[PDB]
Amino acid sequence: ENDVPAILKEIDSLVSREAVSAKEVSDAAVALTYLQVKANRRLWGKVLEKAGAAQDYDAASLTNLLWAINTGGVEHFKTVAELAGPAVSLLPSLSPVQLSIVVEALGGAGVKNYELYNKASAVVVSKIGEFKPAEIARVLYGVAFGGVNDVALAKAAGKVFASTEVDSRTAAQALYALAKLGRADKATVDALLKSFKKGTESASDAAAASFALGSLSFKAE
Amino acid sequence: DRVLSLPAVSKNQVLENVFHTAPKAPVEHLEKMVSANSKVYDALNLQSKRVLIWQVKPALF
Repeated sequence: ENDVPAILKEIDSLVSREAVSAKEVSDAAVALTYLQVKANRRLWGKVLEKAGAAQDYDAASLTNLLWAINTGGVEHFKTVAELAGPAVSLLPSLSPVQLSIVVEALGGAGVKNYELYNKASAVVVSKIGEFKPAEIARVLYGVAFGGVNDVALAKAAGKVFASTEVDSRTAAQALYALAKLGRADKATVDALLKSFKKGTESASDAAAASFALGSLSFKAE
Repeated sequence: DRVLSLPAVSKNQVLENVFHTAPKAPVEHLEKMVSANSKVYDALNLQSKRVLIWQVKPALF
């Protein structure tokens, strides 16, 4: 009764029909990351085929989709970069916890959308207290990897990382974003560097803080 | 001149004024739209052997 390949065929027949909506293609993508379906590429292809076809898109289904694209490690530039059309129209409609997932997924894929990151950084500095420290790092990872050298956000994120100390995975995203911006601010790197001997749980954030320190050439930890 | 009391319009000229146009068959609308909808079946069905769905929307693999 615990059927994982028989539920892949039931997801495959959900996205192979004719009028899949946004919520049915969000939850098909969310179910493919929780099931860890890197081996089936065509089933991930049928989901992103319907993700471009889906026209309505509320705030919750767009961020569930973009979370699943980012977490699952699936990249298709044409599909993800056209999901920045829903995002710039749902951007005042987005939660502060949801705007961090949109800009991290659209930024991490390299979507060159200057209208998105200008409005999504002007929101995150207009309400800087409304964002938790993991959300200000996700936006900072997005605006940095989306090709925007927004140092107004990198200062406002630096004041947050000095006032409250952050999680290990929160800091290593913020180090990776500042490494690509090439900032090497001693005031803020060392405020994020103390988060790494409380115990880190992933190796991906130990390796990314490793990369971000060496690229800014600070020293090992 | 008995021939001048006969009707001057010929039997030929009746049969070409009464049967002026070759009439449209009942079946020529079927077998002309069917052969044209067989191209709508071919290109646009999803069970045809020559669908355009992989030519116009290429599959993400």
